[PDB]
Amino acid sequence: GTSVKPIFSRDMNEAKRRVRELYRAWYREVPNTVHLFQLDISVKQGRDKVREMFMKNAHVTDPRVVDLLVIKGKMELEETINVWKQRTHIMRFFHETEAPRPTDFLSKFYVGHDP
Amino acid sequence: MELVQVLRRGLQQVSGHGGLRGYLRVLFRANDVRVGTLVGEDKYGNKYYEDNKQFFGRHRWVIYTTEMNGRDTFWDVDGSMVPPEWHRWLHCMTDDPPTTKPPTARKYIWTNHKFNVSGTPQQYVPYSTTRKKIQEWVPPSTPYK
Amino acid sequence: RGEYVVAKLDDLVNWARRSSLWPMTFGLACCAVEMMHMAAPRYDMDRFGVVFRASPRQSDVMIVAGTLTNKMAPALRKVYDQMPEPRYVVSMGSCANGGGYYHYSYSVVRGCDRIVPVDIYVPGCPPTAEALLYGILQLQRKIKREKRLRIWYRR
Amino acid sequence: TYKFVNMREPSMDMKSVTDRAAQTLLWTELVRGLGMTLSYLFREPATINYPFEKGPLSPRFRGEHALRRYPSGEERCIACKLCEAVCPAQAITIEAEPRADGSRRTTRYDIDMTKCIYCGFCQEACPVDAIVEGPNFEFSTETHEELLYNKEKLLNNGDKWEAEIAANIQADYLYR
Amino acid sequence: DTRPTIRPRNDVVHKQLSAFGQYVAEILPKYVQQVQVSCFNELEIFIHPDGVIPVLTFLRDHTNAQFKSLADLTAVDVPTRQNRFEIVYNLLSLRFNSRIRVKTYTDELTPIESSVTVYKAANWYEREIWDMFGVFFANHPDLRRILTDYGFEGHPFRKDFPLSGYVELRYDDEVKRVVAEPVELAQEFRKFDLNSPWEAFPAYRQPPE
Amino acid sequence: SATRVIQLLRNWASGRDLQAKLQLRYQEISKRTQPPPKLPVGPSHKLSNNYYCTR
Amino acid sequence: KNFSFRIDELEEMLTNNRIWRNRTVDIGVVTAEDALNYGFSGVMLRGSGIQWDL
Amino acid sequence: TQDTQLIAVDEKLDITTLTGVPEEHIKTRKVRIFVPARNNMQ
Amino acid sequence: LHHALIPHGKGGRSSVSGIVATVFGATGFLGRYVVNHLGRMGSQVIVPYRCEPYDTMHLRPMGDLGQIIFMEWNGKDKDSIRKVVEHSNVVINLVGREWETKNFDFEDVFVKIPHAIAQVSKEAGVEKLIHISHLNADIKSPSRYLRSKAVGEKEVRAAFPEATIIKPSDIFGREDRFLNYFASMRWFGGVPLISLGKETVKQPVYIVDVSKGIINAIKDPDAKGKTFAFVGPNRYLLFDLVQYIFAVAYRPFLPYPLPHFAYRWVGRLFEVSPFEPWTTRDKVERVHMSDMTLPHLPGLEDLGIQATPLELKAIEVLRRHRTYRWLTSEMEDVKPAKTVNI
Amino acid sequence: GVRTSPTGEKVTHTGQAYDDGDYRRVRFSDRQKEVNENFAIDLIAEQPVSEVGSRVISCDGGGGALGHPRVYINLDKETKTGTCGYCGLQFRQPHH
Amino acid sequence: SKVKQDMPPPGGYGPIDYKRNLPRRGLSGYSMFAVGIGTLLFGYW
Amino acid sequence: HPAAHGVLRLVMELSGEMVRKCDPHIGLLHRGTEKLIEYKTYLQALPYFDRLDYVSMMCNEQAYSLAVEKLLNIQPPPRAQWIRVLFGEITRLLNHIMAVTTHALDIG
Amino acid sequence: KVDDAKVSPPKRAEMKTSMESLIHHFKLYTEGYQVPPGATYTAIEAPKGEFGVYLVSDGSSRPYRCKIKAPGFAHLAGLDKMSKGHMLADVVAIIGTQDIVFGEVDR
Ligand SMILES: NC(=O)C1=CN([C@@H]2O[C@H](COP(=O)(O)OP(=O)(O)OC[C@H]3O[C@@H](n4cnc5c(N)ncnc54)[C@H](OP(=O)(O)O)[C@@H]3O)[C@@H](O)[C@H]2O)C=CC1
Ligand code: SF4
Ligand code: SF4
Ligand code: SF4
Ligand SMILES: [Zn+2]
Repeated sequence: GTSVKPIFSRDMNEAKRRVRELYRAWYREVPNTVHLFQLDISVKQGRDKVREMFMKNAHVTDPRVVDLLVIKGKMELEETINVWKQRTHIMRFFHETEAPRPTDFLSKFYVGHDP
Repeated sequence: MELVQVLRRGLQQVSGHGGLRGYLRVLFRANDVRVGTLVGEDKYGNKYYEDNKQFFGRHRWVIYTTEMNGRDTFWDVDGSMVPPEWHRWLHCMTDDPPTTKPPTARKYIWTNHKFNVSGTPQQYVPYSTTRKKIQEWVPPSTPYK
Repeated sequence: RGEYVVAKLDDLVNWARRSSLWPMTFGLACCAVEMMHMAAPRYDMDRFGVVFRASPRQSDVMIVAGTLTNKMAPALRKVYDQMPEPRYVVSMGSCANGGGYYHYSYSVVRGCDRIVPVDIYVPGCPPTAEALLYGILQLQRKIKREKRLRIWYRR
Repeated sequence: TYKFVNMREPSMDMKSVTDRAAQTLLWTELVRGLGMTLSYLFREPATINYPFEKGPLSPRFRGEHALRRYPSGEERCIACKLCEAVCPAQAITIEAEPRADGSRRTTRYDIDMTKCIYCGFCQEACPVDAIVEGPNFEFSTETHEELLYNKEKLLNNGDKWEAEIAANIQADYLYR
Repeated sequence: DTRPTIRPRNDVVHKQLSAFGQYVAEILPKYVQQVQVSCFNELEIFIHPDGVIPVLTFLRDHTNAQFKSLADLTAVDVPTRQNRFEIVYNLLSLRFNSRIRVKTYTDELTPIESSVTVYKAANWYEREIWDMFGVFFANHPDLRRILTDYGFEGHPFRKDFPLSGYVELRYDDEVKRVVAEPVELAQEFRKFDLNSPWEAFPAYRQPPE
Repeated sequence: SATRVIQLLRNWASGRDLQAKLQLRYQEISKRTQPPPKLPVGPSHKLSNNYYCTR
Repeated sequence: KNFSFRIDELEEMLTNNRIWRNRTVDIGVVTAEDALNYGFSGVMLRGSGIQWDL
Repeated sequence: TQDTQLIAVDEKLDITTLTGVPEEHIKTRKVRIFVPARNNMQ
Repeated sequence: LHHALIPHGKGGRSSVSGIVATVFGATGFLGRYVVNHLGRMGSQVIVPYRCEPYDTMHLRPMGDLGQIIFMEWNGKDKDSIRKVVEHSNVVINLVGREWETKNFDFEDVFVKIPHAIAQVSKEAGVEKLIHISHLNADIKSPSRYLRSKAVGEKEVRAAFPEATIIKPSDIFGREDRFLNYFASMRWFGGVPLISLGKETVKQPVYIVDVSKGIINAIKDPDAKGKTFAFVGPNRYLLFDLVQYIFAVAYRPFLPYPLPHFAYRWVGRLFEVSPFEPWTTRDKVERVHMSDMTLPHLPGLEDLGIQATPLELKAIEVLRRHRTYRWLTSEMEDVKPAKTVNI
Repeated sequence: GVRTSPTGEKVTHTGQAYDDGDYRRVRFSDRQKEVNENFAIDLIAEQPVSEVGSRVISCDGGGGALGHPRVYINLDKETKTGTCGYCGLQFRQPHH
Repeated sequence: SKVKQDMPPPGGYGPIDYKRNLPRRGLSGYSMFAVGIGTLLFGYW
Repeated sequence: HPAAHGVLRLVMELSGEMVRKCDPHIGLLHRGTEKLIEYKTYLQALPYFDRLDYVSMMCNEQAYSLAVEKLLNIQPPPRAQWIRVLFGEITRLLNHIMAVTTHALDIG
Repeated sequence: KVDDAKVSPPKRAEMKTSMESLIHHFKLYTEGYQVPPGATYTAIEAPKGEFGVYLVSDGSSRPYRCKIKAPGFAHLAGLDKMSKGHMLADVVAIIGTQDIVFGEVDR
């Protein structure tokens, strides 16, 4: 039948726990991340750039997808603990140099055939 | 006896290389004092030598010219003054000089072989080789109808 | 004449520069092993007056040889910026020149020039040991053709 | 069948053991490498004098592309696009147009070396031997835009490099 | 073969591998589904996903099989199936100089028990497969990216993943270190739909449908 | 291709007859002016009885 | 013909050399089981005494 | 069908958040399918 | 519009924006970031240079192939500018030196060269021109710098009635020689300041704000004729400037009161140096004199540009000058100086 | 033979010429738009037309194997002169 | 004409050696030692 | 590193100089070779294998060639196989030459 | 090469003279030989190890999946096991005794 085998999160509750200790590791990670990683951004914008990515994926109802994502969350997390990534690697989360993307209909009409 | 034999070989070397001036010329520019048979001499002044007795890869060699197309090269040189007819002989792609059998001469081949024009104003530039594809509707010349 | 004097000191500077420049012991892919092919006694890297030093604080000309990847990119720019001036860069092979055989690949940056300034683009895939050994020669000629302290005098 | 490589138990004989002891105390096998290295020093070096001297090559060498032409003067290319279809890195871009006369060759023939692989596949893919891998390995340059040629320079390259390949395909036309 | 063009055959081996194909079938009827030896003497065992670790254990352990070498790990992706990724193993038996192929199927979400315990060679082959295809396996020691770029999002070998990728990078002087941006090629991949419109092999043709 | 005295020195320091054959190449190589070849036809180049269905 | 006289040149330089040997012998060892368990092949197995060659 | 702590997650599969194609290329891309038509001269 | 000029692509490296840039003297701080943004969105940039091509190579990895073309050029020779600005759409003037050299005087690079670049560009027929003049450009100012900007601005205004003159207040950034100036001051013992620098308020602006404002002015169809003044977001006293930047460097600040004439003398000995001077008498007046406010002149926000605070971007420069004892220290540890903003 | 565009730059064999209002021409400044002097348009017209006496002729392009693949062109149209598409040189009947 | 390609000589190429040909050089350990003291004892005299 | 044998990130967690952990971060050279393999034809796919390992030029496509024609139920002519094994052994010499000497290079 | 011209290009002399050679050469150098569907794991004795390819053909003129077996991949995987108790100079010895090449170990 349509019933499926979960890996770690049987339902939303345990999955909601797993996204919580991601915050638990991340929140105490951002301060010394900036400290160790020679970053010039402050902790304040470091904290909420972890925030909005939770709402970047705050629509999935399938527990497996949350579980499939919880592994990657600690993967990028662990990649930051032992300085494996470089400055540009974490800067890629900080969208900083690209041109702003148009939003209103007048802007994309004035830009080109982009729908 | 063989010791003084190589000493006179050096004494032959200075004598055969146009005396002292030529030997000091090749020693300080050609970086080598070896003497080889005059296999050929192209139209650009590049002097070529051949020594079959030496080990492979050091049998055929080139003394570059001091002038090419107003690009004085007495001191500086590069591996591109070699004309197309002789460039195969230098790299021993063949055991024939162009003098023995010249290549088939045709109309369109260059008369003056050139070198890397990079850096010089004669350098190449990429450009479109295609015509315009969508030409616009020309506005009417007449004023308001 | 002042210009005569500056030209003479100019001639002293580049001659030492082009005679004693030190390529980096940097190698990535197929081009790297052919780069050490000419360093073998057949073509004699050293007889042209150059020796291989390792760290950025050590060498003169970066010799980029191999495919450039996204993961390789941060270190290459870091190691290139870490070389004291004057510093030069030559780009071995089609792959490092730009894109290469993997130009369309997801994990290859299309051009080492997209990351680091380049003096000479030595082509071939792999470039024959003869071709790049000229590329060093062209850089010697390019180093010869400068007016660093001469442009300063007229600056 | 196999050959055992590393086991030879040394004899414990007085003569043999004092051999190893003499080898240990008096560096003997150690100076053997030192001593032979002297013999190899007196060998004359196998170094060519570049660019005054250039290494050996073969007629079937792959270098810079050069579009050739018929003895009359008409360029061999007839826009079959087989070179484009085979080019493993899509370094060839081809556009064609029937212009006026028996000379519709290319609107565009751009070979992208920094994309090209120098496999030579275009050379034997050509039914008319138009595009060839020239014998010139020496075409380096300082700008990235240089390392690509247009259709015109391919013609100029075939014009400038003409005697070498004409003789090279002359010697190699039976092998391939 | 009196004709020197076509490749010969080793019917003795073909039947011999087929005999061992049915051999495993009775041994583990729960896990194998169908066992097929190809025309060119390659006998493949097709096992169920959940029974991945036992069959590999059986081939490593059993005297009559003694397959102890993890040659390669592949998970060939076919979009037309419900669980697309079919994970294919590769084993070599030194004592019987023969190769076996055991394979399963697994969608993007179903986890597989990692075979690192049964084959230490699976370890790094495991770090690569999750990178390229994106199929997570369970209880792996240090399952983590070992092929793609640090923080590179998306499994590049997936069918939905374009060959050109999604992002490209370039050094920027205003920030004095390299930075990424959406991919915008100088030359796009000119697709070459060169597949012949005429049937090439009557033997392998699917039944009418 | 050197003096006899050093040839003894090289032959004795290395303890082997290097002069019989050396690393560098000499005129024992084949000349690079080969006569034109006459490459053979294949087994299926038979003018008759060469139907593709049989091969 | 000339090459066989050159591996002996390398082997004279290295194999009998104690300096090469000390840095090399017994530095990095694999047992029989973990050799083919780790997926090694070619020289890695052959050095470990595994009787296998493709 | 294989009872291993099975839960009835029958909602439509949404792997987009995991495959993570960019927002412009997941919404603003009309994906269309057909059977290709045979080339007429063929 | 020109047939092969319509903008194309999604503003990338290989895209087409329709801007044939002709930035002059791009081998500088303003030029480095200006060509960066022009190259980033995708636009043909023609960069004339006078110095060694080696120094100009750091602008090579700044755009797609064949988008940046380096051209030799000379200020005195009229034909040199003509070649550079012939195939052009926008010619922006970024030439000018903070000190005086024997061949080129202050008026030469700030009036004579802008006079030539404006006349040739108009004669050639480029649609737009942007000129850079100091926001404190004043004909009666004690510094020959600001006087030269004022008359130079007047000349390019008359020669080019549609030129968009840019008025940056006090640029700062990595190689900015403005805060690098005070940062390098710790080498000479204490920190010499005229009357302790308590009577000078400046409003610095960081590079990207003026840089982005340049192309925004290029893209703006109504920017012609205007005299946009690019000014920072906050005003601080001169003492507050040195107080803050030394704190971010954690170097021991040693205030040192100076008479005006002694500081004027100090510039004289440091101007003797045949190499690049460190301190000039003109620089003495510029740092002493205070930034002025011109509300009537349009600012930088009108072009959709937000002035980045100095404290936010000061760390990007101060990290290099700070010692190892505080190299990894963050920016929240330091506290922005007392703002005396309008 | 190479012509010259009104802007003073030589035209290529395909007829491409950069417009005077064009901006991308500046790549030619301090450089050259070199053009192959041997125009294929003018490199085949002056070649003589042969007068073979046969209905159908195999054109090889010269050199045997080195030439283009053999093509059997036809000479029956009296008003038109036969030619091989591979090479472009002319063929003609013996005045019939 | 008969078919000609690159072929081995009619008798075939010469015998290619592959084994070790390492020389046995030097002198006996006793002789090397006896020399060592022999010159050594000369030294103290 | 010159002892890196090219490019890789080998992080050692070591005390003194006894290596405790030697995690070999690989992929610094990564080209999606198998991905571009998917879009090229078999003939266009041949040069890919020639560039897998820089030590054995035609040992690689020998495996790739054996992959295709053996799947194709086609065999090469007997003379061709002798050329393949002859050059494969020459290719075997090619790797072993710097499999040992570059070993000695990092060794000293 | 195999006399079957459908898998190997015909000779140049025949390609310029005979129809079948030319038309095959045109289509072989524009489509490629059609490989039947299937999978194979041919592996040869590479100078390092057992370099092989898991070629998987869908039946068209282009391969579907081709995974490269790299002997270095396993050898570099075991590098952690080899280096244990040895020093930093020894691990320099080990990574050369497996002859790791990073276009192959990495693919
Ligand atoms: N606070 C400030 O510094 C302010 C500065 N400005 C002006 O804005 C511009 C910013 O310049 P920036 O990018 O920082 O560069 P720099 O001031 O550091 O250097 C001068 C720039 O112009 C070029 N240049 C200098 N002298 C000449 C000359 N005689 N002829 C031609 N070109 C010359 C230089 O390149 P090269 O040396 O190779 O010729 C370089 O690009 C300058 O004109 C500056 O005075 C405006 C407002 C405030
Ligand atoms: S250009 Fe060719 S040889 Fe060089 S790294 Fe790329 S594929 Fe290898
Ligand atoms: S060798 Fe020829 S066919 Fe192959 S990529 Fe280069 S140009 Fe194209
Ligand atoms: S170069 Fe040859 S293969 Fe390519 S289009 Fe021209 S004729 Fe055809
Ligand atoms: Zn014809």
